[PDB]
Amino acid sequence: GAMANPKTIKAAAYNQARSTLADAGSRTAAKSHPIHGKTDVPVSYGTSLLAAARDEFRQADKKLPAKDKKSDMSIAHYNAVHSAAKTMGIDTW
Repeated sequence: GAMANPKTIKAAAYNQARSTLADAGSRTAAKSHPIHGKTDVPVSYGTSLLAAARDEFRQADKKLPAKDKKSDMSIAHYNAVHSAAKTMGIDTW
């Protein structure tokens, strides 16, 4: 379903979400840290990491045209940000 986020998100999704981005680099995550020894965090927490990379990737493919990018990011970057969202179970960040 769309237009709705999960009440919470497994910590594993956070570390796994940021990890995937690490392949290309983390702008916000670089200053922030993952989640450990925690039962579970709210979607609001995961969305921060998802949106952080989403906007960041947008700058990476800034040299490329809008047609050569999905929405506002390179198809290559979109796969990274999307891969994390899948683990976080969010679709409205």
